[PDB]
Amino acid sequence: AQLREYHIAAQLEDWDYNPQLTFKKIVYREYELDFKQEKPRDALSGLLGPTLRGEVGDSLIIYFKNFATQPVSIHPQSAVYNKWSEGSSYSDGTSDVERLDDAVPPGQSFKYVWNITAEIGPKKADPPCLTYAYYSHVNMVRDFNSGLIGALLICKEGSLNANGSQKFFNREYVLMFSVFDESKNWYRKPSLQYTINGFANGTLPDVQACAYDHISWHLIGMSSSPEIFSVHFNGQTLEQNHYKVSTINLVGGASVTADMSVSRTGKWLISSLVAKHLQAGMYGYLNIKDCGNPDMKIKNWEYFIAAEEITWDYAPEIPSSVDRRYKAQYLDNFSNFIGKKYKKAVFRQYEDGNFTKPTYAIWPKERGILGPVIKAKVRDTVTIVFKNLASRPYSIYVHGVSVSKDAEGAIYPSDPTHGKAVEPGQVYTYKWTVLDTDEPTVKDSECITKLYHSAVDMTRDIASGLIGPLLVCKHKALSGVQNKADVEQHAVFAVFDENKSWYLEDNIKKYCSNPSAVKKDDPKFYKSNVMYTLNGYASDRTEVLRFHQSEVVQWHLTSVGTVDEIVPVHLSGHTFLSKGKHQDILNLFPMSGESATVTMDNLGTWLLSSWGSCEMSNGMRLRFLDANYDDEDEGNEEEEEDDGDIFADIFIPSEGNKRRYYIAAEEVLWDYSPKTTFKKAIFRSYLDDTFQTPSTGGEYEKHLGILGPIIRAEVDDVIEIQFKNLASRPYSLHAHGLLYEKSSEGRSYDDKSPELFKKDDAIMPNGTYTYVWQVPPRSGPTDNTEKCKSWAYYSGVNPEKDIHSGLIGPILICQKGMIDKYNRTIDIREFVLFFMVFDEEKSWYFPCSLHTFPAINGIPYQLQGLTMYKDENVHWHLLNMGGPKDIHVVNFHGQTFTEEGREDNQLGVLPLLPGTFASIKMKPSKIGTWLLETEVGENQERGMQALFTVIDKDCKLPMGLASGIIQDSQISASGHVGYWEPKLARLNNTGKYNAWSIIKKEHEHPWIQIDLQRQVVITGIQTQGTVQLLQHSYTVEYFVTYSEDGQNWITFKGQMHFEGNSDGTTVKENHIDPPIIARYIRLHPTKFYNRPTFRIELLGCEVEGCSVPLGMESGAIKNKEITASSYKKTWWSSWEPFLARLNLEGGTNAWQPEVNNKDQWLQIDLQHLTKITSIITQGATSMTTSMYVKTFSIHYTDDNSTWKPYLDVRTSMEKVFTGNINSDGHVKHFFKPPILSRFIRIIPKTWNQYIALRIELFGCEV
Amino acid sequence: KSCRVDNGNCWHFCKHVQNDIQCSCAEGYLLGEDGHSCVAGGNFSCGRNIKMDCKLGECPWQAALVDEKEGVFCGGTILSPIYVLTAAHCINETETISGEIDKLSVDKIYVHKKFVPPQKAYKFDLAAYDYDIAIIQMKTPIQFVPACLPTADFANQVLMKQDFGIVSGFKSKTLKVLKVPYVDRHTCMVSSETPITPNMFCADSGGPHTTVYRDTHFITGIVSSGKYGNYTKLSKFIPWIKRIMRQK
Ligand SMILES: *[C@@H]1O[C@H](CO)[C@@H](O[C@@H]2O[C@H](CO)[C@@H](O[C@@H]3O[C@H](CO[C@H]4O[C@H](CO[C@H]5O[C@H](CO)[C@@H](O)[C@H](O)[C@@H]5O)[C@@H](O)[C@H](O[C@H]5O[C@H](CO)[C@@H](O)[C@H](O)[C@@H]5O)[C@@H]4O)[C@@H](O)[C@H](O[C@H]4O[C@H](CO)[C@@H](O)[C@H](O)[C@@H]4O[C@H]4O[C@H](CO)[C@@H](O)[C@H](O)[C@@H]4O)[C@@H]3O)[C@H](O)[C@H]2NC(C)=O)[C@H](O)[C@H]1NC(C)=O
Ligand SMILES: *[C@H]1O[C@H](CO)[C@@H](O[C@@H]2O[C@H](CO)[C@@H](O)[C@H](O)[C@H]2NC(C)=O)[C@H](O)[C@H]1NC(C)=O
Ligand SMILES: *[C@@H]1O[C@H](CO[C@H]2O[C@@H](C)[C@@H](O)[C@@H](O)[C@@H]2O)[C@@H](O)[C@H](O)[C@H]1NC(C)=O
Ligand SMILES: *[C@@H]1O[C@H](CO)[C@@H](O)[C@H](O)[C@H]1NC(C)=O
Ligand SMILES: [Ca+2]
Ligand SMILES: [Ca+2]
Ligand SMILES: [Cu+2]
Repeated sequence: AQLREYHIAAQLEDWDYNPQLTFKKIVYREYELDFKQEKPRDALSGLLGPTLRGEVGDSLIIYFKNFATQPVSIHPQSAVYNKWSEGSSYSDGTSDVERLDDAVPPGQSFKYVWNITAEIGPKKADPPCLTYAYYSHVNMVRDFNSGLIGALLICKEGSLNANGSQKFFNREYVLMFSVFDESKNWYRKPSLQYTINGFANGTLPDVQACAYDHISWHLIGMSSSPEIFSVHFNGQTLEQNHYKVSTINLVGGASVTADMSVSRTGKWLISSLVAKHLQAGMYGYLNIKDCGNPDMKIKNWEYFIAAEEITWDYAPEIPSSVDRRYKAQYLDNFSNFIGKKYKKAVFRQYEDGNFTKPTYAIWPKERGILGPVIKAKVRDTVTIVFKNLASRPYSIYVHGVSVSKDAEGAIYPSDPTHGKAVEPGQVYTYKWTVLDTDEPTVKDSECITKLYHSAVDMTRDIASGLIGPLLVCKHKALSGVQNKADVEQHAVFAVFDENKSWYLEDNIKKYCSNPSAVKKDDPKFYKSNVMYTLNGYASDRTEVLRFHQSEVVQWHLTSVGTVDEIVPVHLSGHTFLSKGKHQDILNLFPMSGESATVTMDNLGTWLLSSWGSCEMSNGMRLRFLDANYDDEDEGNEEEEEDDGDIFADIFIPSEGNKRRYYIAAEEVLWDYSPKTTFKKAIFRSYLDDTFQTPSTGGEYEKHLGILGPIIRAEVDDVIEIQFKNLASRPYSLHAHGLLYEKSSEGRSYDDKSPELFKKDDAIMPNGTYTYVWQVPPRSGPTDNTEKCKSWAYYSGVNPEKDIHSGLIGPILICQKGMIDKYNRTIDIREFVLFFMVFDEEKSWYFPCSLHTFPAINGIPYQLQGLTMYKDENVHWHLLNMGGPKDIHVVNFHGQTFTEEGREDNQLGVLPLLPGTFASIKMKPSKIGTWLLETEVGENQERGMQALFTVIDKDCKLPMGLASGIIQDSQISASGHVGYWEPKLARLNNTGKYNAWSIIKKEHEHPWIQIDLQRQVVITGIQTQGTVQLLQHSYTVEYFVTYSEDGQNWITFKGQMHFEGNSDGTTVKENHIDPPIIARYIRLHPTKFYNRPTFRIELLGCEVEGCSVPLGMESGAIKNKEITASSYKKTWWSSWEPFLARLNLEGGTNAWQPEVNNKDQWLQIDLQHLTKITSIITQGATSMTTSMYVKTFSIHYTDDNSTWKPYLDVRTSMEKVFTGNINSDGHVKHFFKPPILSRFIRIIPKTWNQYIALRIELFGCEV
Repeated sequence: KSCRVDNGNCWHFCKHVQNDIQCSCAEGYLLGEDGHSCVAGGNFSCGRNIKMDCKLGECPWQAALVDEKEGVFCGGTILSPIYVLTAAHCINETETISGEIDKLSVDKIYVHKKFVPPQKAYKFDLAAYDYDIAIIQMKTPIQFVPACLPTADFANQVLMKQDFGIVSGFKSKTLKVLKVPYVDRHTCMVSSETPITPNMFCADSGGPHTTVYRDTHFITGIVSSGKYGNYTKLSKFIPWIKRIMRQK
């Protein structure tokens, strides 16, 4: 343990993205103690504030002083804080003491006290220290872009030295890849900078690291609008959480923790291998330098490859399928456009150094323009002999291999040549070995995917057609064939942009109509050249990639080219098996490959494609067959026909349960602000196949939002969805993950199935269908650890434009057995969240981007039903579906979650990628209202951000009907027969008339409203009638009806009706799983014996659940702290202000002032700041009259030692509460927004007799 | 696609018509008057067992290859009164070869023309025990019970899609039995250093590996070698067996 204390502060500074015009920014910076001399602060941190640390059990204080022009703040992505340290401002109904952190104006300061819990620590499978970001929550989009940003490190217990530096690693470096838009920086400037830690144009100070060291990387990508990176360290491989790599996938607002292991001396380059990033100059160096420190199956391979300037045609055998406007925009050579084929400079393999006879007869079949497929195990020594044959110089560069600078094969901007860039006719030989540090882990597949290209002008080199898959594998793939798998496949999603080739004019001055006017860069023209590919094929073809049935084909995907977005990808019936998980889709960060293993569990032809641009749709797709062998020809042949060979050598010498739903695509009007009101097509469940009787809403479904009904099942179960359209245009049901036949697919493509299997492709209005979907082991939970698997279901006709129109739904497959009496999961809390930036400009309903509503579940901001207890298992199924642009780094505030299946992986922030949906487990640690979110600036503030809530586990404590603490003036009924009153409807209440009871009629139903006079949490009711003797007259059944705004209220349904009493005394208790929260509640009885006899009591807790006796009555509060304005002491008896305790009888019971006036007060010192929520007031009895305060006020202490009256949020001046009406009576008063002071005074305004009272404060320790 | 949908609610072999769904039956069975029921056609119908050590009469089909010197070397499975199925590596490894659980002349024996023995698996770097399948033909008709032969489809999408299978693998003095769960193909391929071909599958060699259905018995595989146990995916060699049966 320990107490870490940093002195931080905001302040402007003249930052220059080039140190070799500057901009004034507001950034963090660690001033020394007392703010005396600032501090050293490394030259590498740049704009990035000072990096914070702190093991587990420690405690961090942050003395923040705002020397800025604006109100800043400090804010951690890790739940190591409370609402007085949250540093964020929303509707949390807390005390001005808990909003002091929310914002800090210029000159103002604040003490940020964080408690780095063990619940939020790295733990099992995570490294020593996890990476996190902090930053001004006030206007994040405006506050960050300014510079306010830093890095927090939630280290683990016992991983640090005094130095504060990590002990496991020889080195430690914080890298923040950030995009800054000064055009948003308060001091607005029209400029856009791509920087690492603030250093643009590759001026980031040289990093340093001896040779043979063990680095601990803590990367942090971030921006305002959706931004994705793919960091890379030349001739170096990392381990992104137990996974060997080389290209790190970081999104805007995410952090990365990896451990590298250098092995080759020399300065290496550090960049995000993205198109834009790389041209913006964003880069750095890993200046490794030796330092003396110390660092069969093997079959040194050997390849002969060469650069050949060929003529490549993306369009060979272009089949009908393709889109017309496509083969007219990109293919067809009409309009002076180059056409389909351009001049390329690809790779080719030979069998000998003579480079005469190639190792093939046709350019490989299926690997398009892809170069030779390299390969190697661990500890093997590959030997490549490169021979340039093209016009200009080229090179060979490999990934995921600790190549040496002598065999690097890359050109840096700081050079005049050592086999780095071979020339025409020239021959060079790269000789690198697969180190053990490059070896893939136990998690990785048999083979890790990787690439290789020329490092002369990498970007421009590749666009000219220099790419090739490279696989690194353990000691399995033996020969040199694969092992474990019956098919090694490759699907490189390359985007070649001619206008970035070296033959850009060799093509224009050849394939053009009149090159003369050829205007390179002329939009229409440019976009033409810049075409999309899959393995070099710029469109689907006539041939289909055919695989067998029940066989396991291992894929190797890798998005190369100049891709700027995240290239997603899709299958069908079949699913990828990535990182030990199943996924019907795979997002590909540019330049970092992934190796899945999609087994053929389903037969029939299917489509594979990336769905995004009207360009990505066709430029990157293909079909694949999946069938047996069948028949046979032979058996039938013999039977009716002509038998063949036997194929044998002779010899003998020797002396699940069903499940059906009734969905329907209805039409609705939707406005995202209950002109914000649009028409949309939605779903909705019906009671049965009759329809017209849509199933009604429940409490839980009060959050689903737009999402259709929850299609839930268990493994091996079969689903029978009786979908039926009901809209203007035809729609369809497509289901992810599940095993659906060609009759239950819901998509029209070159499928070879007949019209019999096409009828599901789309259903025009009124159309009616049935989708029999099947849940096989590979569609549910993988391993016991996991509980429920998540899947989506949307339109097939036109997914994107259909999914935007309001058509989408959730699918849940839980462990065989995990579903109770009525279709709901037991022992856990369940939420489904849809993170998507709807765009009514894409929806069909609206006049191959102004009306956007970055909202969750189609409800930006609002929503509801997010009430969960504290400590109770709550899961969160997250579903995203936007294009390549909507990444949604989801975040739970003050909470920390693990992702199901991986209970050993902490995180706390989870980038939700397009076409992704993973389940996480919650179990929150803090109570109250909290914001859930996207750390993505643009959306965060423009809708996408719903608030959730938590309630103290112990929230069923009697709430004041037995004790009355709830006035009889609060209980009312629709009417009562007899002397029976609503006022007398209390539990265990005795007397000739002890309850409330009316007389039922053929008229309306009777009710009894209970006003708590303020919103609270209820989780249980209790019932009974009174026994005269012969008959009891009690209620048999009933239901509830809460409402916070007096008159308008809803009905509870988790459910509709509750169990009544069995007699006229027995206490029947009921529970409410989805806790209710409202100012008012009602009980409408339906069944009864004799008459609706009712006396009751509520069971819940306060919204904040803080109300606890502070010690007045208990005595915990010493009478030394109990001050007073004056205590009357007569010669006989006096009342000292420390005699003011609740329920106190004995002697001179209470406290009354010598001088009775509106100037009196009772001050109760608590010494240390405590949270106050509710205070009861009593009276006193003695000789002449019994006294009590008729009314009163309340004063408290302020942030800076100054008295302040408890002003009202529902008025101008401090509320004046209504005191007691007697002597030995209670009257609990609550505080709209809790009080967080150390000094409470109570100024009596009206009183009976002589001001006397007994107090009992209520609050928590905060 | 009904057949694919719970097996066209069929008891045995569900097939396809253009808009139909043809229901068949195993050998020696009478199809359901319903068009799916399917029942035992005779008293010597295959599959019918009795409804550790496999009670005598429980494994009425199981077979035993007897060698003069080594005695019982391999096991087999009675397919018909004339031909019994065995493993390829079970033949020509012993000096000779010839309704009993307490520890018949062989006429002809068909060894699959593609079987790859260990030695030969070495000579051409090929899959060992690949096509480990063979069929023995008795000199005299055996007096009856045999196991039922399934169809590639039925075996692929219905039989091999079970929880566990029966492997009456016998060195005890009495017959043995056990249930082995069907393991994934990738699980299998990544669980052994030995590369398993698309002919095999994993979950005594020569014994029968049957998958049960509607109180019936269908031959699904046959003991191979060997971590899980390897079997010869009889799904791929259904037509090859019918070839030899349809002998005449
Ligand atoms: C050294 O110094 C630094 C780094 O060290 C380098 O300077 C920077 O260099 C990089 C890379 O070359 C540049 O990045 C590019 O910036 C441009 C500029 O766009 C800005 O303004 C846009 C608005 O412009 C108006 O006019 C245009 C055209 O008429 C309209 O389209 C607009 O609507 C406007 O009216 C604005 O849209 C841009 O984005 C803003 O808004 C978006 C919302 O979507 C936000 O995300 C952003 O945060 C931002 O607020 C931006 O503000 C961009 O246009 C470039 O992006 C596109 O082009 C890229 C190629 O460079 C490529 O990745 C994509 O095509 C990308 O997509 C965009 O453009 C496409 C058109 O083809 C559209 O289809 C698409 O929708 C999208 O709009 C790119 O990001 C920096 O600008 C530049 N900064 C400088 C110079 O100050 C320098 O290069 C280094 N030099 C050396 C020698 O090392
Ligand atoms: C679909 O067909 C049209 C709208 O596309 C509608 O046809 C109606 O059919 C119902 C019942 O047969 C009638 O009550 C209506 O009079 C018909 N037309 C209209 C305009 O109401 C109907 O919306 C759909 N069909 C059905 C059967 O509901
Ligand atoms: C270049 O190839 C030379 C060709 O001789 C032949 O090599 C034989 C082994 C066989 O592959 C034939 O097809 C070839 O035509 C070979 O002798 C050399 O080893 C190679 N290297 C040189 C000449 O430096
Ligand atoms: C009053 O009735 C209820 C029964 O649940 C409970 O408070 C208690 O049993 C009774 N009073 C007692 C026990 O003092
Ligand atoms: Ca706060
Ligand atoms: Ca279809
Ligand atoms: Cu936030």
